Amino acid sequence: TIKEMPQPKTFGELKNLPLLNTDKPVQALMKIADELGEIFKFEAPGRVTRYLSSQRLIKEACDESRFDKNLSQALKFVRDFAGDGLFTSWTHEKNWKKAHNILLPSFSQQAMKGYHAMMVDIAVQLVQKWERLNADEHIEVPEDMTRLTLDTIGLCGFNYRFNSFYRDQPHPFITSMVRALDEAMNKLQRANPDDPAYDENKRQFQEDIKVMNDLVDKIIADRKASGEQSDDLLTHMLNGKDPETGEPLDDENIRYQIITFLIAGHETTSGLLSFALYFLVKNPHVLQKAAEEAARVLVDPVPSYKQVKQLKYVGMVLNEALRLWPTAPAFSLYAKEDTVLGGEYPLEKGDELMVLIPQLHRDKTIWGDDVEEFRPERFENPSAIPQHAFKPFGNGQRACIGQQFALHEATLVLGMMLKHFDFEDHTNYELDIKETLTLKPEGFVVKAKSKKIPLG
Ligand SMILES: CC(C)C1=CC2=CC[C@@H]3[C@](C)(CCC[C@@]3(C)C(=O)N[C@@H](Cc3c[nH]c4ccccc34)C(=O)O)[C@H]2CC1
Repeated sequence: TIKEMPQPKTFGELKNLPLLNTDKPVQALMKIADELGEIFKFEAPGRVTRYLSSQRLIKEACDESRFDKNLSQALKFVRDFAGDGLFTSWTHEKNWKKAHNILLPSFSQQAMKGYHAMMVDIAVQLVQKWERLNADEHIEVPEDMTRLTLDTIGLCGFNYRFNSFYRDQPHPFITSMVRALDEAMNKLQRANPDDPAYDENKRQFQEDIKVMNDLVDKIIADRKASGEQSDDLLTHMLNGKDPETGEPLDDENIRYQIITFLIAGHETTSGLLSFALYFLVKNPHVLQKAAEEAARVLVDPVPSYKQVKQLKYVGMVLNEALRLWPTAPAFSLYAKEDTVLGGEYPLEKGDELMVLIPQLHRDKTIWGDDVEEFRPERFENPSAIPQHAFKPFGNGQRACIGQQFALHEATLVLGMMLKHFDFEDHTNYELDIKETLTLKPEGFVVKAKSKKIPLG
């Protein structure tokens, strides 16, 4: 039967729009999903979307013959500085497929062998920072994980050192990037954006864009000027030719790719490490098991690529953190033709869906009753997981190109953290999830006690 879709509470002419007038929209949408179930309609003046939460329906939304990636309003606002890089381009734009074909070999599991040593450089700085803490100082976890992740993508991506472990104030590029991202997010719940009240925002936006463009174009120019070949994405993009068109990326697009990778390598990836460490300190038996793996595998002063691959349980820890709090929590699709979703909901060509990943990852039909428990063991036998049940990296040809990079970095860093330190949840931290572009455990702090194992 053709079933009428649930809808959350309305506000007259504003429809559902005020429900997202909140600093925690994803968590609000999760509560609505708990009340309304696997799908609900969300209307606002001039737009309708449908939010999906069940594996049953998301497995169909993940059919690329029926649905393609949509640019959400969030992605549209980011496109003002991320342009037609991979993240903010439509599948049908020529620059999408070109960049996809050129960049895929730079992001493969195999290509991680090449980035491994630069990743180690940044992880060693993190370990050394923590070794150098005085007794009863503490660690600001998201803050340090972001220093690591941002620096790792800068170094591996374009041989640039943000030197984040040398600073309290972020590098000028970062300042502008974070403020552009914040601005892009603010625009989502901003009525009358054309109001002259927001004159100053617009001017600040344009300054931040200029900062970002100037530094990246200059890095681009300098590399071409020097002609040096490096272990980095910038080299692969200057050299690469798309097999299909035979064309290279132009300098403007390369800039957008760089800005894109820096956005991703910032709080999106550091979020994974932060949530992983949160769950470990709140689950001491899991921490112990992971620590025993790190001690057994990481037998050398500095981890090898092969050793990181051996950290199976650490990999499961990361997957279980991705299950509960995926740091890129939603993505958008549109129907390529008229179609019926789940045998019950007719859609017209162009109709949009949002996949609410955290809610997908709580589907009791897939995971069982214990959905709120942190149990990395759920990931021991990945073949048993039904199709499209676990989607922290999105879907299909438009899935995260950075997934292997993010997981290698995370596994290496968490491995080393677990080898070098015992951790204390010294404040009995109460989880508070701050929502920006991404999700993070705000104010999460720990004490680390060195196990006194050398890096030399
Ligand atoms: C850039 C990438 C990393 C992101 C992707 C996102 C996708 C869905 C977003 C997001 C989680 C931010 C919170 C709003 C939400 C859930 C959304 O549904 N937004 C819809 C619905 C919506 C909210 N406000 C709007 C204003 C106009 C039009 C649509 C909307 C949208 O963006 O389209 C957001 C985080 C940032």
